[PDB]
Amino acid sequence: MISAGDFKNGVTFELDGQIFQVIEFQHVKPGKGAAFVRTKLKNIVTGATIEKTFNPTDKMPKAHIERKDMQYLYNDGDLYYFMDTETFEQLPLGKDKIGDALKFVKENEIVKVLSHKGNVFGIEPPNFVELEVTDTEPGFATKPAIVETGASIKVPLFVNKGDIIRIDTRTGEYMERV
Amino acid sequence: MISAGDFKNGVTFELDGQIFQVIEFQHVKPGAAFVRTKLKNIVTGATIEKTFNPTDKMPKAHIERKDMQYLYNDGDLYYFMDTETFEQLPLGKDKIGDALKFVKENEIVKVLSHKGNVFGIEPPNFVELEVTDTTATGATKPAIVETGASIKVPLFVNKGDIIRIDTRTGEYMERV
Repeated sequence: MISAGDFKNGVTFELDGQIFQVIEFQHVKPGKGAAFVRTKLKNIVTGATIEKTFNPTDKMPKAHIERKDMQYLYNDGDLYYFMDTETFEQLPLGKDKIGDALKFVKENEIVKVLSHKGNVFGIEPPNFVELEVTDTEPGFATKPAIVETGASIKVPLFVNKGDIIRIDTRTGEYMERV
Repeated sequence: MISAGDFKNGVTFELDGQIFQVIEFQHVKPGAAFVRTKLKNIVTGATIEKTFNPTDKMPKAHIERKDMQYLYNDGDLYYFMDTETFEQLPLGKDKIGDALKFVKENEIVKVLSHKGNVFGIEPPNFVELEVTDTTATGATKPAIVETGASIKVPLFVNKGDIIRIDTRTGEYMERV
């Protein structure tokens, strides 16, 4: 069971004999009257996109998803390549299924590839990663930095080039050094 | 020094007063072993084929990178300045590409050269630019910054706000 008030981009649930994925949403708390969660959903089975509005307290059943560990290889433009670690078959996935999920994930890291009825719709990276800062203005309040994957991130002023930092892949945020 | 037998894609070396990047290669053993290459001339942009003895050694390339101030664009030329000597350098659009997309006048960039020929510009990784011009389920709106570049911003961002931008991705990071 999951509430509309606890939605995150990418979560999946059962509705109208259907499995949907949250593409985007606004949780609105108006000054007068009731709160509501206004959503854009992807039908996982048919691939259709719909808009729906929920009461934040509405609960729905979490979908039954298969999560397979696969080796993330590399990204070349709009496609991301993964390898099955038992059959060694490779699988390309398009940007639409990836989003920003691999921004902070190094080449060759194990990620979970999510499927419903053999139908692959997205991925789940590790919750946390540790990456080296490869460029930032030296310092001793935040500043921008580049990390080893090439991605940018805000860090405290005392994190400098050469330092290893822990990052939350869900938010894209700095946690701490080391 | 790099040995031709160790060439792989993306290696860069000096040869005949040029700098080359390896874009294709084959190592061959028949008589005499050879390496077939396709090389991109980093300065001129020409792509050539060359064959080497795997024993051949060449200097690894190092591009010269010089901080200069970007001044202004007068039609087809872009003027840059040495911040210590005040000497200026006019460059054509051919050399600039999209490098100045997020670079406002008087900002410092890196000018890339080899043995005197300038072939490119690198902007800073991050810039601060003013917003000059600016939904049911999403949380961004289109905006234009002072350089003319388009960028998606949060709904609270207004004309006149200064925003931090990743120049590689063209993405908004935060206000200020």
